[PDB]
Amino acid sequence: AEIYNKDGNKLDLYGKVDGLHYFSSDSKKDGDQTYLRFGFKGETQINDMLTGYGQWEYNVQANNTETSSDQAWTRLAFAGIKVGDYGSFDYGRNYGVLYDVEGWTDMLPEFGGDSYTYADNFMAGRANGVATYRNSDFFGLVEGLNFALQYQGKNEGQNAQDINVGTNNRSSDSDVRFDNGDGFGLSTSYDFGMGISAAAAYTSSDRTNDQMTQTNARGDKAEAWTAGLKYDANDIYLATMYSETRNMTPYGNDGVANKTQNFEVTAQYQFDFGLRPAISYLQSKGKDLYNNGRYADKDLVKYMDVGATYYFNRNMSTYVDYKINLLDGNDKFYEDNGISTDNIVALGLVYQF
Amino acid sequence: AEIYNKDGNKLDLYGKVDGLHYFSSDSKKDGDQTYLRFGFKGETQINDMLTGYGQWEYNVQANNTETSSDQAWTRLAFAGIKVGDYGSFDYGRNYGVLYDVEGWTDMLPEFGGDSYTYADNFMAGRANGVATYRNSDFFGLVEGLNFALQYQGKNEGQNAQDINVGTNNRSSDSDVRFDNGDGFGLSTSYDFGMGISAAAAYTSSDRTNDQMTQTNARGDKAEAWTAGLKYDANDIYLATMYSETRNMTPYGNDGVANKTQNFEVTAQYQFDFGLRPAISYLQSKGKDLYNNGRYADKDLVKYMDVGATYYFNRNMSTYVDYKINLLDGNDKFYEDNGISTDNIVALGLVYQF
Amino acid sequence: AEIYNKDGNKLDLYGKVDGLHYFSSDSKKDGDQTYLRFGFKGETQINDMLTGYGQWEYNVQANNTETSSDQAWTRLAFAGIKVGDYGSFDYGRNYGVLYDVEGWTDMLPEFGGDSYTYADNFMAGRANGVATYRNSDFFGLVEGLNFALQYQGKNEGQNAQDINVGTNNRSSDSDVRFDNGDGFGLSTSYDFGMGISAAAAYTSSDRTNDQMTQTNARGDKAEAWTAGLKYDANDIYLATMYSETRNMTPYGNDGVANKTQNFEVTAQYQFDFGLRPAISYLQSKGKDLYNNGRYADKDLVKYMDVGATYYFNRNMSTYVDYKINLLDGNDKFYEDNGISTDNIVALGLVYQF
Repeated sequence: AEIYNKDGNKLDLYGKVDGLHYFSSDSKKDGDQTYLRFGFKGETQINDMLTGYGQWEYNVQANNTETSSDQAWTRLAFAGIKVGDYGSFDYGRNYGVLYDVEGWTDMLPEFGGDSYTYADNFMAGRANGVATYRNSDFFGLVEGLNFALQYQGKNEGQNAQDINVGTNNRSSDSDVRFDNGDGFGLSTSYDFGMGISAAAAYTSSDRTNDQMTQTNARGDKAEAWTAGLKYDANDIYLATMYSETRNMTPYGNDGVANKTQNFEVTAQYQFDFGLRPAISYLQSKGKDLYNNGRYADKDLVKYMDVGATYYFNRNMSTYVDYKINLLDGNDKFYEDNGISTDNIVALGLVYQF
Repeated sequence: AEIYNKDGNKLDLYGKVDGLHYFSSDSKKDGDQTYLRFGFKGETQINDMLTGYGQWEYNVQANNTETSSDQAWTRLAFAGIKVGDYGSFDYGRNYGVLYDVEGWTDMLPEFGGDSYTYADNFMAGRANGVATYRNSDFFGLVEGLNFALQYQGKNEGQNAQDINVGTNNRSSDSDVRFDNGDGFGLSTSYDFGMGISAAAAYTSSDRTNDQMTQTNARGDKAEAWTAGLKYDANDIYLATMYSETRNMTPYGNDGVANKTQNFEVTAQYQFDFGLRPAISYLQSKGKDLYNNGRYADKDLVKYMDVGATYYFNRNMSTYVDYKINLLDGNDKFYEDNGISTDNIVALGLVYQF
Repeated sequence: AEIYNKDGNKLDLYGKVDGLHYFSSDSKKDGDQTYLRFGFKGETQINDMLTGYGQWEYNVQANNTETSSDQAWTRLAFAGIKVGDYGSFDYGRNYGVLYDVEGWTDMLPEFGGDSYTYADNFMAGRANGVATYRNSDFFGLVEGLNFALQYQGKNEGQNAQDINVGTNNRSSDSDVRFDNGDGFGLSTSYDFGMGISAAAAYTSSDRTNDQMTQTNARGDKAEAWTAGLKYDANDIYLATMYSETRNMTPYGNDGVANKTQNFEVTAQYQFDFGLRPAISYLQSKGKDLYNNGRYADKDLVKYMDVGATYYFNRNMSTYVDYKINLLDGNDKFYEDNGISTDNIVALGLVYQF
């Protein structure tokens, strides 16, 4: 929504209101889930080949009481500059380069995008303090090939004992799993012109001393790689992705997997009158999980999804999503770690601007 | 304040800033009370008989320090469809239908509207997970008759060690009084054309397992009913309302009343040059309150209010409100529950958009 | 950024997104420091000599995880009237008159403004519940002489013991150091026309009963005064200020200074091509610090800064700020009171609107 355009500067507001209800036997997911997003995007024309921009995206939950706490948080906040064809650079809270692939399959009515991607988890998704350089023609060598170089500085929690550990942006009571040391990321994507497109991403970062000592994943670095393909043409949206992670992905209340194998696939069709059904599959196979002095292999995430979204227009929509969780509810591992096994049904009515 | 109207979407930002001070010997309310509201109203034209809309209202306190917590919370957040004459349906955090009457007498400069209305109190006021269907002229057959059908799903907090209690949207350390089970609400109003209007509304809801056991109110449902009349014409506003509530409305630090009888009346005139006096009286008589193993009938809220508002224009106003509290300060009952005994004088200067 | 101007009502949205990083050996400062500001400025024309205005400024941190608490708070929120040329009166959360001087030297790239200025510290900076009368001609006596009269109501924390102590707007565990009683403020400024301007301010405030009893600053009133001069012409910006405070300025984890001597200077040049280096010095000499049952004189704040801001245009800028800290590193006073001694280097890229 363009609301300002004077003196070579543009400011657009954007957000949504999601009237959302969950039907699920898991009493931690069942119930009202109404939330909203508010934010702005502005961009200023410095000169004919230079532009500056900043972006804010805020999440505000509306399903708890006005006395409830911590119902609002920021998803994105970054500033950046784009030098025409030479590329762009941004810094702040932005998406991890790994998400350059995961976005292709993070396109379900309500659920999805969570086989291995978590917020504040190295560069798996949205991260604090990422410097991201991107370019749309790979240094002019290949038109249509996107490239990304990304670097994320340390976000380490302090210790009440010695005051020389950590960074400002992690409280002492931080969950150690969502901390990280410094790290870089690489990603690139291509559209072949036939509606078939490919992308891949690679990141590698150090893990904080406290992660090496207090988590049940052993090792000094967190690494990830992903590739994906999508077919987006003739009213069809097909997107699949495979990924692997080492000493990075969390699971349960207090677990890190030394290794994961992850797969997602989403198959969708777009009817001309507004209905968009979608069939999807998501899996995360944990590996070498250190439980009680011994290793074991368990599915951390595994569910099939069927659902549809109906678009009245670009500004209003409603949808249903059915998450059929295939994790074994009779495997005590899940309850023990607090990983839910139950199903969810989502009902959503969404205004956008 | 309409800021967007392009390609079939309309978006208005709205809110106010209230520079507000309270003068009172009750030390938990005396002092600065400055707050502001920010939010939006969005409406999109799907086609000639269909409209989508979304609404956000934010409450942001600005009367405490930049270090304080929980100074901001969401008042309203819903998405909806209006199908011409067939009516409207929306879901999310919206007003309860009991407020179809209470809004008539909650028309004071600053105070008011608090005989039986509490936020997050089933559908007494604003509630989570309420679906509200409204029809504004009975399908175009009868002018001036609005009716509303409303449904509110269960809002209950967990149990510390039982995984069978609660909702996603209520934590265990929530006050159980502002919890609720499923329930429906009905409301209707009619304006006979002479500036007098009559309305009544009725709600009945289940009470949660925790509500029946941890509070001082017994019963398996929480229900309330109310009727009111308003005369709104020729710079005169008289509105009174009567209500009854059973096993729902809270009082004091940790109390819910088995029965309340509540009445409010407001007499206001609007002068041509901008002065709007307000004569109002508000009372809620509690019944069968369980204090220490014995029943009691005591006044929960009882005061007379006088005040005036001066409107500079549609965007600026200032006011003084005098709440003269009629509850007996020497009755040890009140301080025991933390129920106010003191008078309040409010002076506020309000910028609006 | 003007987004509304209809029927004598204007609404401007304003704020910035700062991609900010600090490099510092202090683990309470090192890391990502990315934040954003959001707010509006509204003005309506009541009539030919009357204007209403409201303003909100919000700070939102985006440097901690979506799980973090208290990443957002209000810096400013006030409503007011301007009687044309006769001056202005506004109330709410606004700046203390002392900052009418401090703002001149609080103009460094990143750092600065912290010799003695802290938020919610009587009228040193932003405060709750300030009523401010302003005049652009000193009651008609002297054209060009700005005058300010300001009154701040009691901001006193409640007591769990006596429930008639304190104000509504100070929470259970509130720090009494940032509390305050009643107090008045006076301020004035003049532009001599050759680029030299002078300003001075004086405030005196009562302190709360608990402030006299629970803090290491002895006395029953908190007082401060400041004067400063600036040269702002010929691409040179020179500003200095000297200030003194009594029983008001805080320091460290649990400290109040019985007296402070404060000096700031910032020297800046603005090149025509957009670079603006700035060299500055800031000191606050603490005096009569009752730290361990004994009085002491310590530098509370003392550092030099060198840095530059580069302005792409009115909407985008990037900068570097190098703060060289002069405090005595081998002094147990600092660690014992928790005042950091280390340097910080900041790198920032800023979008503004």
